[PDB]
Amino acid sequence: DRGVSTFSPEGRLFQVEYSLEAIKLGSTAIGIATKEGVVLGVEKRATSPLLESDSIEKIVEIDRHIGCAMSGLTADARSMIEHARTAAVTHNLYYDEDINVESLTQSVCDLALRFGELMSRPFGVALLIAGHDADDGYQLFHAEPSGTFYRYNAKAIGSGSEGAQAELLNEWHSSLTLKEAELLVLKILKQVMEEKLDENNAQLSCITKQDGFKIYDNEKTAELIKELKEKEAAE
Amino acid sequence: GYDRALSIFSPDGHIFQVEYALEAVKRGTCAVGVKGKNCVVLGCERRSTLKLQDTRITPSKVSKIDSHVVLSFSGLNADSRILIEKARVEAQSHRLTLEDPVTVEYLTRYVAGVQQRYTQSGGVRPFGVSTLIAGFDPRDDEPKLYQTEPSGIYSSWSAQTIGRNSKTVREFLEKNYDRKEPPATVEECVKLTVRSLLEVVQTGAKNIEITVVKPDSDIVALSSEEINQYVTQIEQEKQE
Amino acid sequence: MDIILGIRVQDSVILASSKAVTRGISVLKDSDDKTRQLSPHTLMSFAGEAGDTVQFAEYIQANIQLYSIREDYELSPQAVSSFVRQELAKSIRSRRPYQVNVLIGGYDKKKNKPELYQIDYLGTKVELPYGAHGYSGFYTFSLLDHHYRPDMTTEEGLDLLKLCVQELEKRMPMDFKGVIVKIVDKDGIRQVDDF
Amino acid sequence: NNYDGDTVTFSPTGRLFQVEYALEAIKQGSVTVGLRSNTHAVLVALKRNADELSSYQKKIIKCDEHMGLSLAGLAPDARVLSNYLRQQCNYSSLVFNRKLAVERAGHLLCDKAQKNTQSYGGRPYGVGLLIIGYDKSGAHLLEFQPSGNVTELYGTAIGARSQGAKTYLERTLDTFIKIDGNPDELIKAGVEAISQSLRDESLTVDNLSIAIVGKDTPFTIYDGEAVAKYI
Amino acid sequence: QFNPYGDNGGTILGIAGEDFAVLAGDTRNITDYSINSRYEPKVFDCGDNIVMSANGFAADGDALVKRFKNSVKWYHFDHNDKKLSINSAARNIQHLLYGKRFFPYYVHTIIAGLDEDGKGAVYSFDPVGSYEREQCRAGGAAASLIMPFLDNQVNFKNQYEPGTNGKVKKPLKYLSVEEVIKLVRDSFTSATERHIQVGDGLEILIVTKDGVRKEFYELKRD
Amino acid sequence: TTTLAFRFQGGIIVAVDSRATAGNWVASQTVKKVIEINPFLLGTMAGGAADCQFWETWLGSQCRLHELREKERISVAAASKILSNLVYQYKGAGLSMGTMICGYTRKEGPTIYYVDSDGTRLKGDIFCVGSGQTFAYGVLDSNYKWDLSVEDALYLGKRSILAAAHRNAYSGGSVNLYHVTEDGWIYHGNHDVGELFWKVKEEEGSFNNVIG
Amino acid sequence: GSRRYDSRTTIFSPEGRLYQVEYALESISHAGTAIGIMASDGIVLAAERKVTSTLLEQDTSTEKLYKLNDKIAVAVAGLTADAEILINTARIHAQNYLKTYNEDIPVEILVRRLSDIKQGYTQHGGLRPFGVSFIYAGYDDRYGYQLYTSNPSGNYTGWKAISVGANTSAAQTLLQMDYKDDMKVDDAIELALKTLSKTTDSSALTYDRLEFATIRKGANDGEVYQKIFKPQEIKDILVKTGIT
Amino acid sequence: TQQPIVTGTSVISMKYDNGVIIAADNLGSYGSLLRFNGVERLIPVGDNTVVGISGDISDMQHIERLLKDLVTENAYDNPLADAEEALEPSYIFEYLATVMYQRRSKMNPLWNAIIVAGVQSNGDQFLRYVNLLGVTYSSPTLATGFGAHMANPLLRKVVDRESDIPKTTVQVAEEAIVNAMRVLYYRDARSSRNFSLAIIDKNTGLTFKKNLQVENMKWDFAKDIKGYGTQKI
Ligand SMILES: *[C@@H](O)[C@H](CC(C)C)NC(=O)[C@H](CC(C)C)NC(=O)[C@H](CC(C)C)NC(=O)OCc1ccccc1
Ligand SMILES: [Mg+2]
Ligand SMILES: [Mg+2]
Repeated sequence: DRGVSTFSPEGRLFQVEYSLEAIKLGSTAIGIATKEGVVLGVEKRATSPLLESDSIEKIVEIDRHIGCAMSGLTADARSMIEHARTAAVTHNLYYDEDINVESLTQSVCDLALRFGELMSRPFGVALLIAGHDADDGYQLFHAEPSGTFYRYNAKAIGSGSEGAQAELLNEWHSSLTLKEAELLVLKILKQVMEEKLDENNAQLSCITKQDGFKIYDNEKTAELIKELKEKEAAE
Repeated sequence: GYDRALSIFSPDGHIFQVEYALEAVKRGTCAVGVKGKNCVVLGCERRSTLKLQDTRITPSKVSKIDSHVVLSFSGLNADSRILIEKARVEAQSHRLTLEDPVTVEYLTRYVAGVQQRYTQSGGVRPFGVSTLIAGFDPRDDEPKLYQTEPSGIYSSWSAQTIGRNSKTVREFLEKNYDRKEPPATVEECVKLTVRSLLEVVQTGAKNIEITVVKPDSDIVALSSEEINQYVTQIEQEKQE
Repeated sequence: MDIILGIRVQDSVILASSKAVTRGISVLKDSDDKTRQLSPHTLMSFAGEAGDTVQFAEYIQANIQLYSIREDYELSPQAVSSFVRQELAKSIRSRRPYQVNVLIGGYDKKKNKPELYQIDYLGTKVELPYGAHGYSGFYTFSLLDHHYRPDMTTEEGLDLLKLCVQELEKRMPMDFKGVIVKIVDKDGIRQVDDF
Repeated sequence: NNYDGDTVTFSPTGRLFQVEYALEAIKQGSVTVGLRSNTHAVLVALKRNADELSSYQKKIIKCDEHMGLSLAGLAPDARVLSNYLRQQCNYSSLVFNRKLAVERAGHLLCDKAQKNTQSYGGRPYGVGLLIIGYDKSGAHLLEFQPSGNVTELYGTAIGARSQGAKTYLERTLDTFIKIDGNPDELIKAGVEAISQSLRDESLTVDNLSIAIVGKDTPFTIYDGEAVAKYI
Repeated sequence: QFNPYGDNGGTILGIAGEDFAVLAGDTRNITDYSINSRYEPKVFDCGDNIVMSANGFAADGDALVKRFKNSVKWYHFDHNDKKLSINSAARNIQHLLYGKRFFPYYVHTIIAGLDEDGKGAVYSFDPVGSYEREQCRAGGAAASLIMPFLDNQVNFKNQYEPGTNGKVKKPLKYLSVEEVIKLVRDSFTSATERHIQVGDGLEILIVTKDGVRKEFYELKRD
Repeated sequence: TTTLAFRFQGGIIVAVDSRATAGNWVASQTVKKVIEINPFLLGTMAGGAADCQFWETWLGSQCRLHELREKERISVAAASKILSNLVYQYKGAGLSMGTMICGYTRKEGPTIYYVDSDGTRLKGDIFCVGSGQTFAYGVLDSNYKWDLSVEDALYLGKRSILAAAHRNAYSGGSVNLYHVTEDGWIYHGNHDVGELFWKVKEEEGSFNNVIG
Repeated sequence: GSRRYDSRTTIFSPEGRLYQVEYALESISHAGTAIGIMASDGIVLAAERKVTSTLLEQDTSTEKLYKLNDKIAVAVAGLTADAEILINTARIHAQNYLKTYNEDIPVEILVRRLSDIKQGYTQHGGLRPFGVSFIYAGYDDRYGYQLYTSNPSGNYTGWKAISVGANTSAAQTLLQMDYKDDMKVDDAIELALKTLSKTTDSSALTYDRLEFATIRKGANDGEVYQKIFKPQEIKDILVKTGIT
Repeated sequence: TQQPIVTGTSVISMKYDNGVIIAADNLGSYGSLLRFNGVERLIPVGDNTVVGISGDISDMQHIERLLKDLVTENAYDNPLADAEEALEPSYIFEYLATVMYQRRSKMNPLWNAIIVAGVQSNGDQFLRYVNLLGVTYSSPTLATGFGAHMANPLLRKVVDRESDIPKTTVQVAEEAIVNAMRVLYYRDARSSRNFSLAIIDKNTGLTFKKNLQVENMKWDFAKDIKGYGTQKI
């Protein structure tokens, strides 16, 4: 057939480029960074109404100061999360401190290109890694299966990504509050989702310096959805 | 060692070997899982192409992983034994180190993790098996029902079916199962499970297997006559 | 010396095991249960080096429980004892051997007979009407040589066992803080809470 | 065509296509410039962003107190190779109490990249590097290609539109080589050199990335408002 | 039979101030009854405003210091030139020592610097990695001579206020850098008199927010 | 070293001394022999200082990883068994550890496990560990009752350490007290023996063996 | 490199089938028919040798029926060489169990182990599967007399009467017709031979073209005897049943 | 772990104003047997370094080969091998010190005591010691074995501290070294009269002197010594 670590004539790795197509088929995930915190939101996308939606775990804690959202082949993310959690805890053991968000992201991205003929193929999942540290403050990173990671003020990944990113382009400014960011994630998720957005098929989360990483209750998100509807009807 | 990458991405972002493993599940005999208010029932299809079978010794479709958790499946039978064995070993290993039996979610997460591992490991093909894992957590009366598939994704279900003609029985369950009020008793839950299989099975003789799991390690398999009584009652009500 | 005794009567096997855990100069505990249920009709008592005893017992327990789930069937006491012996016989030539002596008391549901197996850390197995490990046997064997019958009842077996414990409490130098007694019969395993 | 399936296969004209395809990844990468005088050596790198919300991808990596490089192509491959250099620089210090020569650093990179071009299963590195450093024989600038070829130069540039900056340096050769004991003027020449490779976009405060090493100057990287002086 | 360990003598001393910290050590190096060197540095600037000394078997001490300096270097590479805090350094050194739990670095290690609030910090280690933050610590050959003196003159132990007769203790007034160096010099002068492995020279490393400064003083050469 | 822990009506009392020795040489009077693993878990240290410190801070990392993976806290049984299984791997290599893993969970209640470098793992209501265990046992055992007040229990534990600090040469320095309830542990201060001894002697009227 | 020449023996088709397993089953369908019939008082194993010669030494020959232990035997259908690899593994597994537990191995446990080995060759290793189908005839004190079959997929099932190899479709129909639950060994012997006699591709069924075996409790008191029939004994049972 | 068989005794050295001097006798002892009388224990590396080795001779010959191989390896792809990128004393020492400490950590030591004497690129004097334990130290005077006990005291009378180095000429330093070698011949039972001496000067370079002998010895007073106490005749 052909090598797994083969370059295309354009200078790209076939398998990496193909894994990016799998990520485009995945459910939407959005992240927004502010001076008051970072917000992470995802589309759950249940395949059937009998599926208990609360078991869909697409937002995940890595440490108290770092959270993570995923999009694509979500099964592939489990080993990446396990590594991230181990890396975060191990660093605390060796250095008696929290680990920098960037350093955590770099550790996860080192796994990405460890494939050949090590694992047999790249990961088919992208990650939005959000957190806080004392040096660089509130941060949001986008970790790809290419091994590359970009920092972002705001970022959307998944099926409705390019439409959501264009919307984040206009809406984001440096003086956004946490409440404003929460509503903004809900607004954009509702825009790109197939089914109608509610507390059961969408999930919010945030990371603040004081309280750390928190996944939002369905009751708490429901209120923010109701607050959104009213403010859009206000003009 | 044989290191060949069998599971790989295609230009359209698909892993065909994982997707072809799902086709093996589609071929397998139908399996169904329904959870009531205080119980879970696992229904399984037995194809009647094979008669002159010895039903005493033939491998049963529903397998006990521990005294409080069970596992049924659809797909390749030989593949399922490997997952069941690994699951059983991990169950005893968990009891040994944590001094507490596995939760249903934990056991599912393990089996799902094994399935995933076989989708990005060299020299191996994915499992051609989807499982339904059901039971009750230790010292807990809330019913648990989880599903896994070759890709390695898993999730919890109020009710779910897998295997051949699972599209039809899922259609049945989606209209007949109410979340606000699930099957309150064992009878109601078994009846709904047998009904759902009768949409697909053919004859209600030795083609339907039922296994009821209740809290506190109370697992029992229904006999032919017991199931036949459900089959009789369902059709007599249907003649109206 | 961690006193463990065993007696096989007409219709049951009775195991008695000391409660004391002494580390050096102090008795750290006086209510320790030196036994594990391997299967519903098979019980194993143990005594030896600290740490190794429990680690070995729980390891065996896990293996037998695994077998039970896989086959949906309980192994005979004879089969379990042979498995245990092989593990110890394997262990004695290891880098660091398990320093554990055991008694296996079980009721065979097929043959409807109680069975008592004595196995030392070398992997030396013997089936016996009554057995003991360590220094307990120096007092109890000759005493049981005098007072035992194959057709004794469970109650007679317990009285005979009280006689053994009384002798041990009189003539042995350590305070082993009494014993926990367990009976293995056709109905399973149960603990005698007053002894 | 039929001879580009893997790195272990020559073409009928004696070409290695997988290596050539790896070389292509560098041309797609953002521009970076390297130049030196007798006292100092400078790296100037145009950083690239994904969009307006994103950060600008870092191009320059420090290897030791007296050595470092700028990258163009697959960034993860640059991380692997820079990590290897860090270890080799470090082995030289711990074992021999000796700062690693820039020329020897180039030789080690060449040999590491070569093994990936002759063996089945693996792949060539998809990145080009510009290594600067100050050792016992003064200032140095190297150009690394993943074919294995390493070249010592007065000045150079790699990446997209790098031909413009390379021509400028070829004209300015006699001028900038003489810029001794003046770091700011040597950077000015590097900033003016990279400007010849720009189209549409210009050098902004979070776009530009500069690094310098010299006689009494450890390898230091300048980003943000630290390079506003040179805009 | 081959003995992989040796004893190079020497003595070290760390004292923590309110906004500074010192780490002192004699410059003598010995085997048995012979002198190897009258000036062989024992306390090192390890970067990030941290000073370190590993006293006992010099080959093990040099190796450890060398490895920790290397750890600081890679901490910068791996974590965006972040400054290694004294508490993080201490934990890192524990793992370096415990990593050789079954073939130990035969040294008494002490580090000094400033904590993240700017206050003076001293950390003390055993050979296999157990560590503890302290206000005062002597290590090495003459540690048994010096520590009691420091309990008395730094922490005012067994000292009370006259007139009260044992009822009221001496208050724990802070010590200046000038007052600390006096105690260090007297500690080593006294240790030099009564311990044969101590002498030749005294090298003190003082750590402040402004950086790392050195002071050298002569000691008796007999 | 003297460490103790006992179960009672108001939860668990944990009390330890503070001395560290190297032969007859008193190396430290200010060492922390209690490790705050998490808001509901405590570990005691006796034997090898490094061994205890290293592996009990390692234990805290393993307990934290557990609650990340399982979204639920680790049981005292599971936490103690992680440590006991670890030291059992190293058995024969020369580790020297005597520890109590004390804590509270909903399903277990207040629980204490004695974990040993020999591999011994024991559940129990009362434990005293270290070179001074015998001295603490003497006071603790003779005055222990299940129905002590959080105030009387704290004092008994403190008093039991004092007794051992006095008679045992390798114990002393100060007393660190902890109290563990449904809502976690609560520190009850560092108590220097140099002042506590005389205070207790005067108020309690004990220690007549001494000239005061 | 080497990838170019790899057949990829352990992959799914688009339909979700294992290519090599399916093709191995096709190979087995041309092998000599083997029949197993389970009765209340014993088990019969009958099997047809493939187009023999007059110069083949029959009395010392064995291509179909093999002994795994004193209680368990197997009938082979497929590549004989492949079968002997597995047979020797199964013999060892039985002895391992006997050494460990001091009891003869239960039939199903032995069958599961061999079936798991076959499964492995279909999921990993990149090797071709074993082109063999077994009929296991055995006895233990739990389930008594048992018949199983395993095939290259590693899937196994229990049976009252079963055939493997050539003409199984025709053979299974004939067995399904004349088999009854209260049947005895002597009757099962007759059924097995009559079924082979009709399904055979040969002109006539003779003693020299057959291998035959019975597992009977027809041993002196509570115990089980294996009887591998001799050529003269197969000739006699052919006359007795009225085939020759 | 081993035991040393064929052994070399003291190596002595000192710094002076413009460089360093190092010396060692030419003997290879086999226990009490003075077996081999032509052994060179000073091994030059380039024209700026001399390694003096004592202890096991088989291990010395191994080290000799490592240094010879080091020179070969440094020249590879190095146009400045005879100039800016030539081997320095500091490089050579750290290499050996790394090897010695590695070997002791594997419990298989090189049973030696080594002194690396040389002059650096900037003209600075280099003198440092390393032994089988991986222990290292530097001093204005350095000596191994018996030299540590007898030579150091004599050489420290010339250079007692760092400030005495510029005041010390090459003639005074060589005189002190040669005297020390005589004293060792008087008192070390495993020494020989024949020895080698090396000078590394920042101006005049490397001067390697072979086949030197201890001379001007005092023995005449022996004739007057009679008995062990009371013996008049
Ligand atoms: C009391 O049990 C106390 C508890 C600790 C947590 C402090 N332990 C000790 O005091 C203990 C002595 C015991 C074993 C009787 N002392 C040490 O562990 C001691 C602590 C340092 C800080 C003085 N360390 C020690 O003795 O070093 C071990 C060693 C020595 C020499 C070479 C290698 C290792
Ligand atoms: Mg015995
Ligand atoms: Mg002195």
